[PDB]
Amino acid sequence: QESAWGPAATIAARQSATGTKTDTPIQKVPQSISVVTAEEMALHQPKSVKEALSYTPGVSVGTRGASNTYDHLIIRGFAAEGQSQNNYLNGLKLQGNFYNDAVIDPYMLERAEIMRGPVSVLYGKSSPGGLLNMVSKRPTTEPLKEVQFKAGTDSLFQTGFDFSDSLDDDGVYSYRLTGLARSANAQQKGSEEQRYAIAPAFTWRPDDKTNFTFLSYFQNEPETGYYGWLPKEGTVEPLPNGKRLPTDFNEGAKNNTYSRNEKMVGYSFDHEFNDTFTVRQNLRFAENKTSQNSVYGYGVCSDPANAYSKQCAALAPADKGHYLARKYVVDDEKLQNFSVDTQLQSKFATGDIDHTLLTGVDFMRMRNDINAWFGYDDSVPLLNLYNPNTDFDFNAKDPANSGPYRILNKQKQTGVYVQDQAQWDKVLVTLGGRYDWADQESLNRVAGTTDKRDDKQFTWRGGVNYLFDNGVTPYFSYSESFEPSSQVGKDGNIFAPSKGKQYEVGVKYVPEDRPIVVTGAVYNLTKTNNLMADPEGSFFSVEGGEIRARGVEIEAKAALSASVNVVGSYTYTDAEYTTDTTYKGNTPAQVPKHMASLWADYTFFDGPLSGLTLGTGGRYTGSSYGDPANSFKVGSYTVVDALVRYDLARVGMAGSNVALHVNNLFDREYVASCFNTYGCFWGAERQVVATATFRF
Amino acid sequence: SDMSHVIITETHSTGLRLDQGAGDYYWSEMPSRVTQLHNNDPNRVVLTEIEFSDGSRHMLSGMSMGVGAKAYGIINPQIMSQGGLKTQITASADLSLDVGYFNTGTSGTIPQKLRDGTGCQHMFGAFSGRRGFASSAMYLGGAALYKSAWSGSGYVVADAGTLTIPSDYVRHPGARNFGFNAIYVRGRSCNRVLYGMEGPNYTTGGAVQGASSSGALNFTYNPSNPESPKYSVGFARADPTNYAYWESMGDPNDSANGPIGIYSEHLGIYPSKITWYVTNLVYNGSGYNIDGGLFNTSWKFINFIEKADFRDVGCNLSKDSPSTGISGIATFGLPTTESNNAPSIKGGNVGGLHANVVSIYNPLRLLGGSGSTILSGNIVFQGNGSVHVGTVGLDLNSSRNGAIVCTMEFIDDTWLSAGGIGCFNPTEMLSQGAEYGDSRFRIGGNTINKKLHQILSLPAGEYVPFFTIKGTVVNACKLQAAAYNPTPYWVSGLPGSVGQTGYYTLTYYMRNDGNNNISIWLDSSMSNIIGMKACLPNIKLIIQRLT
Ligand SMILES: CCCCCCCCCCCC(=O)O[C@H](CCCCCCCCCCC)CC(=O)N[C@H]1[C@H](OC[C@H]2O[C@H](OP(=O)([O-])[O-])[C@H](NC(=O)C[C@H](O)CCCCCCCCCC)[C@@H](OC(=O)C[C@@H](O)CCCCCCCCCCC)[C@@H]2O)O[C@H](CO[C@]2(C(=O)O)C[C@@H](O[C@]3(C(=O)O)C[C@@H](O)[C@@H](O)[C@@H]([C@H](O)CO)O3)[C@@H](O)[C@@H]([C@H](O)CO)O2)[C@@H](OP(=O)([O-])[O-])[C@@H]1OC(=O)CCOC(=O)CCCCCCCC
Ligand SMILES: CCCCCCCCCC[N+](C)(C)[O-]
Repeated sequence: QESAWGPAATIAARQSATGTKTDTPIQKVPQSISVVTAEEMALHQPKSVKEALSYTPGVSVGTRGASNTYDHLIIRGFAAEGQSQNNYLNGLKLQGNFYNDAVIDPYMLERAEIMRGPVSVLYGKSSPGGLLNMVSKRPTTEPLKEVQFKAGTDSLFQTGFDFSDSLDDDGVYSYRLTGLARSANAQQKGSEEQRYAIAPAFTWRPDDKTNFTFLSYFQNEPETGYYGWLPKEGTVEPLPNGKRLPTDFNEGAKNNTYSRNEKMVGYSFDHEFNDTFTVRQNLRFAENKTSQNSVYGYGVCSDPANAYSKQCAALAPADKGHYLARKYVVDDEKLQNFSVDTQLQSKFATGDIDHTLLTGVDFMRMRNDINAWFGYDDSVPLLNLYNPNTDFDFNAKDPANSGPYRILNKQKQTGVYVQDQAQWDKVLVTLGGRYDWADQESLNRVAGTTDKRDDKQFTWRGGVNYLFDNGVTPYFSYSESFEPSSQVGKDGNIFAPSKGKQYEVGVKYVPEDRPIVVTGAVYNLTKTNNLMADPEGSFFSVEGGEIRARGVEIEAKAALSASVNVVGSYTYTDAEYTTDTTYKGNTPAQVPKHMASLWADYTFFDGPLSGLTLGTGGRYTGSSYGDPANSFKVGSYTVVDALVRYDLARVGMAGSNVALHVNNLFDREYVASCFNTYGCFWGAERQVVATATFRF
Repeated sequence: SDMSHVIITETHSTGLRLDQGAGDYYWSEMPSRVTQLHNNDPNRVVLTEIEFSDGSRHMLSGMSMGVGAKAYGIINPQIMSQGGLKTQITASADLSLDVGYFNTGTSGTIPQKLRDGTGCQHMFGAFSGRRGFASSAMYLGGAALYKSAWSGSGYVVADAGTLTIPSDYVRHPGARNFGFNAIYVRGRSCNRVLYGMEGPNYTTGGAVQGASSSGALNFTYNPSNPESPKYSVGFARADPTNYAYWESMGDPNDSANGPIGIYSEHLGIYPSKITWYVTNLVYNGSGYNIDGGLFNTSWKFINFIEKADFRDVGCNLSKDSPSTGISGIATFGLPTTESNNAPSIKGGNVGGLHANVVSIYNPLRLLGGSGSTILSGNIVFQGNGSVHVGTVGLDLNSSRNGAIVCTMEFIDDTWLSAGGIGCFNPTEMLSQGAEYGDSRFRIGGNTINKKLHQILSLPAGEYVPFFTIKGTVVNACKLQAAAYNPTPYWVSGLPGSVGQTGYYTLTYYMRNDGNNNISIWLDSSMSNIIGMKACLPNIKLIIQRLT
C-alpha cells in the first residue's frame, strides 16, 4: 500500500502542459519546470499558491512574510514589471494592473506548474524570471463528495466543499462545484482576513476526441489582511532602546480596509480531428475589483527618505529613531481582462524525424480604471514605536500633502507563435518563435492626458534534449523574453521593452522504472534595457540598464520506500546589476544567494499506528540585501514545518483524514525580507491548524 | 526766512544717449555732484525730472517691480517626484518708467552693465525631487528657497541647510551703498523675464548661461544615498535684456511649460534729458529738516498751483477708485506735462487717471508735524480686490492742496517678495483657504541703505499710486504625459498638461482721507490666477506736509 501524494509527486508530476503548450514529459522540456499536484497540496495544505511551491528551486515564495494579499513570486532573482505577479490560470495570463491582482485559492487548483526563465516564446510578454501556471480543478470521471473543515490558531475557520458528479449516466455531461469560506485573524493586530470563493465547472465530453470544459471562479474578499511596511529600525536592527517591534505589530490605522472581488468565466476546449491534427482553445473573461483604505509605514523619522519632514523635524534628534513616519493610499479599481488562446497541433514524420508542430494565435486585452488618492509626506501623524492605533480620516484629502491618481490603463497583446518539437531517435530539438503586437494606452483622468505605445517584438526559444535510456536527460536551451515598459522619459514617450535572454544547461533524471525525479540546471539570465536613474540631474528614468542572474538549481523528488517520500531543493543565485546608474555591481534586494528546502513524510502501514502520516520539513533562506544600495543585510533563517496526518479509512471513513499542520514549528522570529530601509516584513509566526477532510 | 521754505538750491542736467550697445536704455553718466548726492548724501531730497523727446516732462515718483515666474510639481506615485521654481525680479525707481542706476566701470555693454546695477534681474531658482514611492519632494525646493513659518506640506528646511543671499547681493533702485555713477531710463515698464522653470542642476557646476551674470550663489544638497531627496537653490543677478538660466536647465518653448519672453509695456514716449533738482530738504530718520537755501542766483522755488514762466512737471497720478478695471497686467500711464504746461497721461491702459503737477519757478514751506508707518504683513487675495492696509497719522488740510514729501525707506529686503506669485512658496496655495503665511525669499541681514524720495500731491479722497508690481507667471507642467501628474498651484487645473499663463498687478495707493489721516490701499488685479499672497514690502513711509 502507498499514499496518494507519493506517486503524485514522482509520477503524475512528470506530465507538463506548461513550457511547451503540449502535454510533454518534463524530461522532454528544454527548460526548468516544477509541478505541484493537488495530492501534494492536499498533504501540505498550503495557505496560497506561494506556499505550495515551498520545496521547488529558483523561486522565493515568502519575501512578503506574513502577508497573503498577493501571490507575488521572485523567480531566479526577477519579478514582473512593476512588482506585479506573473501568474497564469489554465494557460491564460491572470493579467492585473496596479493593486488589481487576482489570486486563486489552492483548494481550487489541480496543479501548479512554475516555468523558470523566459517563456515569452509561448505566453507573450512575461518576466525574465519565469512564470507560474495554475490549473483549475476539472470535473472528475468518478463521483466526488468532499467536505473540509479547518480550525487553526489566530481564530482560523475554513469550511470548504468539493462536489463533482456526472449529470448523465454515460458521462458526457459532468460538473464540479468547489467552494470555501475562510475567516482568520491576521498576524498583525487589528487585521482580519475573510474569503469566499466558489468555482463552478462543467465538462461536455461527447466522446474521447472532443472535450469542452466551462471554467468559472468567483471570489469575494471583504478583508484581505495586512499589507503594510515596517522600518528596518525595529525589525532587522534593534530600536534605540535595544528592543524590537513585536511580530504582530500593525502600523496601520484602526479603520484600515482592503477588499477584492474576482469574477472570471471561461472555457477550455480541445478536439482531435485525427491522429495528425489536434485543436485547443482557451478562453477567459475576468472582472476584478479592488478597494482599499490603507495607512502604511514609511520608515523611522531618522530615515533619509524623511530627511526634511515637518513632523519629524519637530522631534528631538534622539526621538527621531523611534517614531514611524506614515502615509496612506485610498484606492478603488475595476479591471476587465479578456484572453483567448487557440492552438493547432500537427503531428507528422519527415523521414526518421518525428515532428510535433504547434501553431497558435493568442489574444489578450486588459482595461483597468484606477480611482486612487495617495498620501504624500506628512499626510499621516507620526506613530511612536515605544508605545505599549486610532482611526484615520481617509476623506480629508489635503492637496498640500496628498494627490489624486486617476488612470485608465488599456493593454492589448496579439501573438502568433510556431513551435516545433522534432525528435530524432534520442535527440529532441525544440525550436519555437513568437511575434507579438503589444499595444498599451494610459489616460490620466485628472489632466486628460494620454500615453500610448505600440510594440512589435519577436522572441524565440531553442533547446536540445538527449534522452538516455537510463533516464538521464542532459539539455541546453536559449530563451528570449520581452516586457513592455510602463514608464516614460523626459520627453513623455513610453520606453522600449526590456528584454530577457537566458542560456540554461541542465540535466534531468527521470527514470521510467523508478519513482525518482532529480533535475539540475545552471543558468545565465540577463535582463537588458532595464530602467535606471537619470545620471544627469533629473529624477526621470532612462533606458540602458542591465541585470544579470546566474545560478544553480537542484531539485529532487523520491519515494525511498513505500512509506517514505522526500522532496528537496537547493538554489544558488548570483544576481547583480551589470549596468546601472546607481546600484552598479550591487545585488537586487530580497534575493538570497543560497536557498534550500527539504521535506520528508513517513506513513505507517502496519501496527497500532497504521494509517498515521508524520511529515516534517525545513526551508532555509540565506542572507539577502535589504535595499538596492546594499546598505544593510537581512539575516538568514530556517523555518521548520511539521505535519501529523491520520487516515480515517480504518476507523470507518474511507478517503477521509484528519491532519494537524504546524508551520514555523520552533516559532522563529525572523524578518522575511526588505525591499528598502523603510519596507520590511516580519516572517509568519507559528501557526497550528487542525483540518478534517471527509469523503462521502 | 525762518518759515522753512523749500527751495531748489542747485540744478543739474544731462543728455541721454543710446550709446555702448544700449538698444532702448537711454542712459547717461550722472553729473559728479548728482552722483555724490545720490551716494554719499542720501538723506538730501533730490527730485529727478525726465524730459521726453516730445517735450513732455515727468518727475520720478514711486517704485515698480517686474516679476516673471514659473513652477511645476509633476509626480508619479510609483516612480519619482520632481519640482522646480524660477523667478526673475526687476525693479525700477519709478512707478511707470523703467529707471535705474549702474556703474560705467562694469564691463560689457549697458545692458550687461545693468547686471551690477539696480536694473538687473534678480533670478531665484529651486529644483528638487526624490525617486521613491508616494514622494512629495516636488515641494522641497520651494521649502528650501523660501523662509516660511507656516504649518503645511511636510518639508521645512533650516537656514544652515539652504542658501541665504546677503543683502549686498541684491540691487534695490534706491540703494545708496554701491557707488552708482550712471543712470538709465526707458519709456517702458520693468522687464518681466519669463524663462525657465528650474533652478541649478545638482550634477553640474551651477553656472548661469545666457545673460551676463554676477553675484551668483547656489546651494546644493546631493547626498550619495539614493533614497535621500535632492534639491538645489540658486541665485544670480543677470542682464535684464537676455534670458538667464542655469547650466543644463534651460526652458523648452513648448506647450507644457508655457511661453517665454521679455515683457515690458511701452508708453509711446522716448526720454531725451534728465534734470536733478537738489532741494534743502534733508531726511532725518523720522521727518525732514530744512537745511540750506537760507534767505540767491539760480534758486528755483516749488509750488502746487491749483490751476507761462512756471515750468510745470507732472509728479503723480490720482484716481477716484483703487480698482484699475483690468484683470491682468494693469499699466498706469505716465503723468507728464506738455511743453505748454498742459497735464496729460502718456500711455497705459488704466482709465480715470488725473495728472498732478508741480510748479518750478525762479513758498511751499515745510509744515511741522509729519508722520510715519511701516507697511508690514501679508495680504491674501482671492481675486481682484482692494484692501486698506495702512495709515499715516497727519492732517493734509493745512497743506497747500495735498502736497507732501514722501520717503520710502526699505528697512530690509522684503521688497523682493512684495510681489505675488513667484515671490512666495507656491505650496502655500495648496492648503486652500485664507491662510496668511509669511513665505519669503531667504535674504540675509540688511547692510544696504535703500531710500527713495519723492514730492507728490494727494487730492482729497483720491487714490495716488506709489508702488506697483506686475507679474507674468506660468503654472507649468514639466512634460505632457499621463504618467506624471502636474500640480495646479494657483490655477484650478492643467486641462491638458498645458502650462497656464497668469498675469497680475499689485498697486499700493496713498489716499488723502481728510480725516487727519492718510490711508494706504493695496489693490490686486489677476488673470488666470485663483489666489495670491502679497507680502507687504516692509516699507517705512515718512510723510511731511508742504504749505
Ligand atoms: C459559445 C462559446 C463561447 C463564445 C465566447 C465569445 C466571446 C468573445 C468576446 C470578444 C470581445 C470582448 O472582449 O468582449 C468583452 C468581454 C465580454 C464577455 C466575453 C465572454 C466571456 C465568457 C465567454 C463564455 C464562457 C463559456 C466586452 C467587455 O469587456 N465590456 C466591458 C466594457 O469595456 C470594454 C469595451 O471596450 C472594449 O474595447 P475598447 O474600447 O476598450 O478598446 C471592447 N471591444 C473589444 O474587446 C474588441 C477586441 O479588441 C477585438 C478582438 C475580439 C477577439 C474575439 C476572439 C474570440 C471568440 C471566441 C469564440 C468592447 O466590446 C464590444 O465592443 C462588444 C463586443 O466585443 C462584446 C459582445 C460579445 C460578448 C458578450 C456575450 C458573451 C458570449 C456568450 C456567452 C453566453 C467593450 O464595450 O465596459 C463596460 C462598462 O462601461 C463603462 C460603464 O459606464 O461603467 C462605460 C465606459 O465608457 C464608455 C466606453 O468606453 O465604452 C465611453 C463613454 O463615453 C460612454 O459612451 C459609455 C457609454 O455610456 C456606455 O454604453 O461607454 C467606460 O468608462 C468603462 C470603464 O472603463 C470601467 O472600466 O465603464 C463593462 O460593463 P460592466 O463592467 O459595468 O458590467 C463591460 O463588461 C461587461 O460587458 C462584461 C459582462 O460579462 C458577462 O456578460 C459575461 C457573461 C458570460 C456568460 C456566463 C456563463 C454562462 C453559463
Ligand atoms: C502597486 C503600485 C503602488 C504605487 C504606490 C506605492 C506606494 C504606496 C504603497 C502602499 N502599500 C504599502 C499599501 O502598498
